[PDB]
Amino acid sequence: EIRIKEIKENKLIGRKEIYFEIYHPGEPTPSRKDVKGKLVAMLDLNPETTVIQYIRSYFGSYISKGYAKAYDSKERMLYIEPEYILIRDGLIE
Amino acid sequence: SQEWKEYAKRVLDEWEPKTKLGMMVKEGQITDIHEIFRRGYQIKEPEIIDVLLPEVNARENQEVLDIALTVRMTDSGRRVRFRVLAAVGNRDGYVGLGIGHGKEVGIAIRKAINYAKLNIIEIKRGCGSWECRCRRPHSVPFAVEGKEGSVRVRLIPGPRGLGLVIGDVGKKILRLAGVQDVWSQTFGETRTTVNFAKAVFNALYNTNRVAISPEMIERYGIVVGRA
Amino acid sequence: MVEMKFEIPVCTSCGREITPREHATHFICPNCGEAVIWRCESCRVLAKPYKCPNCGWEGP
Amino acid sequence: TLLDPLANALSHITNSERVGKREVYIKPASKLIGEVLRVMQKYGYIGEFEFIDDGRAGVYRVQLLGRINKAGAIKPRFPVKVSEFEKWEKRFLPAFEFGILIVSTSQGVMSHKEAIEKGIGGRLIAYVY
Amino acid sequence: KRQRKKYETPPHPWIKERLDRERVLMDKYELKNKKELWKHETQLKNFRRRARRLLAARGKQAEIEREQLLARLKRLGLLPEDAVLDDVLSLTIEDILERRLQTIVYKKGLARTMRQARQLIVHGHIEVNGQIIRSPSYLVLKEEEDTITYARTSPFANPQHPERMMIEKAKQG
Amino acid sequence: GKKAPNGEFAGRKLKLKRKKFRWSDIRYKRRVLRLKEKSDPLEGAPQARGIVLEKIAVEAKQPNSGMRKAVRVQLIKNGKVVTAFCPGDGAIKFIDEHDEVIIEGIGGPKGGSMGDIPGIRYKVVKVNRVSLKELVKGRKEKP
RNA sequence: CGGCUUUUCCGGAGUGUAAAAAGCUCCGGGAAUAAGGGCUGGGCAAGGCCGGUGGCAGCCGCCGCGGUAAUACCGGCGGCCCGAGUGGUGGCCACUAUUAUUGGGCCUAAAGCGGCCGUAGCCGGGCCCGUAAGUCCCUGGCGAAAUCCCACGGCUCAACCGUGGG
Repeated sequence: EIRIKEIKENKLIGRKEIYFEIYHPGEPTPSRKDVKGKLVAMLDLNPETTVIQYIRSYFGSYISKGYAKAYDSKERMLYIEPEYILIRDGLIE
Repeated sequence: SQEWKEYAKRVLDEWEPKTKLGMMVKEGQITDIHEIFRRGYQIKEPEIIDVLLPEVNARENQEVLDIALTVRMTDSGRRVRFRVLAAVGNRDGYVGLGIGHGKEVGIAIRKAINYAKLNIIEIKRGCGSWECRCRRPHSVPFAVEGKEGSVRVRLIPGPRGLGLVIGDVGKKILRLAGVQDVWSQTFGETRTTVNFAKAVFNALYNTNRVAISPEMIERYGIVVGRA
Repeated sequence: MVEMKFEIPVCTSCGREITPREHATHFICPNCGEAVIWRCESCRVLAKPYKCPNCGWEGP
Repeated sequence: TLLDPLANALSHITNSERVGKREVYIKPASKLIGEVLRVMQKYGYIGEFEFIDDGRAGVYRVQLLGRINKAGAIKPRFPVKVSEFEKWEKRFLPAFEFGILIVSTSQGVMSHKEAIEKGIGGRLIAYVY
Repeated sequence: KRQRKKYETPPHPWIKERLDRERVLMDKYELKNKKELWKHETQLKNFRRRARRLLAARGKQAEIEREQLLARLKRLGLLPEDAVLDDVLSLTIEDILERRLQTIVYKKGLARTMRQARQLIVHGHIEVNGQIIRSPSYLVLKEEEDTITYARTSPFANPQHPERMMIEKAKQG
Repeated sequence: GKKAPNGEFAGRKLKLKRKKFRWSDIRYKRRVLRLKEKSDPLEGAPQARGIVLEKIAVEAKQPNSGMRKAVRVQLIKNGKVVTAFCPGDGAIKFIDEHDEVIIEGIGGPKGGSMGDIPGIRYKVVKVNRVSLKELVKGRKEKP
């Protein structure tokens, strides 16, 4: 289960910032791909234009914070976003 | 408490009054202990006080401070003698100090406690610190200075719950005096226990010497003896 | 807890209070014979004069 | 040789009351002595005090109520502001708010308690408790 | 600059009265080290120092700090809601000790012993407002005690953990 | 008479007097001129590495009677030679001729000779880098 | 004797890099599985019996112990203080009012020079008037950051960091 607090649009970059919380009481930490496929469903985003950087689960906490970015075109990430979070997300080999 | 009343009645039965002060404390027109102090009679019979203040006989209300072992000596030997310094007192502002000579430990103990009973005095208490101001007689009402031999002692009021920061001799003497917090400064040789104890005693007695207007009696909750 | 507020006596000659083990004295007035005159040890030793509160009689 | 009337006067008072006399005469009378004598009498330490025109320097007559324990003139005129005043109360008085001190502020010689609300510093002059 | 110790050692390691007054509380409250007791003593002493400093201060900052001090003391559950600056001087160590997490979780009947409660806490089995803390030395506020429950992920959130019935019977007993 | 000067404009003399008489102190004199740090054979070093030259024993001060074992150490650092007390039971046998040794002050009054043995200033800690206390206890072995 | 979870412990999953490692965070297998140091006659007093050496051997910060019973040396047991700490040593502050402004003494304990005069310096009679330099109250500019005190908030908390007041 993932529930959102922050949905903020940066129009100078034309990009959407999503701060969300994952409820994982008693089960191992969810992976990048699972939440990546989870948010895109009810936020209705293009998977390739959407990237996640960090998902921090605190000590002794079942609710973990996470931040994702949602771009519009295939060149915005190649220009602005750094090269790591394409590789970590598999967008670049 | 009731046990103390029982002991008071027992001694009232047994004791027969010798000194002039004996009658009106046996006859019963004196019940306040401070009746003895205010007028300024003399006390010589140990039975006078335990009738009004039987609590002295408690083991927690009597303390043996030191056991000195002095030596006279002659051509045909060194003849020893015991000098025991011990204190007695209720924890509501009436304490006495005593020194007893003897040839055995118990003899000196008994004589010391008996003489300490005669050294009973009345202790003003209050709250004169710059931080407490609680108007409860938990400490000295004002800073005081006592002198005996070389030793000088300054007792300064202190805040509640600080404890007695003073040498163990003054610690015991004040603990039996119903005082809980005080700053202490000691000038001179404090290794000699006897002079230190006597100086603490004299300082406590000197507390009553300071002239006080009623305004500070309210301001510090000054109690003359029992609170 | 009853606070038994006693009246500590005060000397007449000087006005100083009487500490417990002072060798002070208390005696009836020398001329009106009803007023109680206290005399503290310090007042006693040098024998400074005292005055009655009632009749204003002077007496060492 | 004489150097300071005030400290001599305060020592005179204290020493005279240790034995416990009744009427005390101070020889070197000056205006500041009178301004001082106002203050504690306003606190009821002394009885009547008055000035006698001797013809050389005047005398001061005081009746003693047997109230003061120790009354002495702090010599070196320490200038003290307001907010730090407590630092000196620990040096001359036996307890919290016991006794008084005398300060010569811009508005004259006067008790220390009355200066706290008047909000005036000045130089310490004497003390009594 | 070098980070300093937060606790004060006793001035003498071998005073009988202080040693036994320590020992009674150690056995009663069952702390690992005298270091913990000394830390809580220092924690008290900080409040005492602030109180005695502020009581003699005249000024706006003095009053403001005084109100903040009273407010946070009350928030901890140390003082009544109408406490003043005069009663703090009468506080005792045990007032701090009863507010320890281990003590409080035991007084909820959630353990048969001090050490059992400590074991449950340090093994991440007790939750506060849905958050897990592994420090029995923690001091609880007055607005969180009602949230002291068993950790959901723990087997003991399950009402039939074999120790649980014995725990609840001891609560009954 | 009265301790002097007490004047409000007497700072110079009130300071000069105190500075002068602070020289009557001995510890302050010992520090500020650092002559502890000029007379020292150890040059302010709580440890030093030396070579042993010969084993000697000394008679305890009266009424204490016995034989206190020790050695003579020349110091590799600078070259001065000092006595070195050896503690432990039968430890003199463990310390041999021409030994690299580690020596340190003996912690007597003011750093003086400890207790009932006079003169000595230092005791041995490590012999050939091996702590002597264990070798007294026999837990380790000299190389 | 019976039962309970696994601090660490092996695997998986996040972060991690812009390379991981960090093993930081979550799940699973999972064993009761890491504790020493010093002291034990007194100043410290917290803590006693026995074997061994017998003024030798040794211990000892000071006082003391051993010339054959050692409660004080060494070994064992017992006990005591602290705790992943614990001991020795050296330097600094306090203890100390043994540096005395706060606050010391100088007849007999170290300490008034044999005496007097006198410059600088220091300390100086009472009253009035003026000045207002010191002195005091108010106010403008100014003493960086960092550290320090307190409330709140964030990381379990803490430390640490920020917001705010000093």
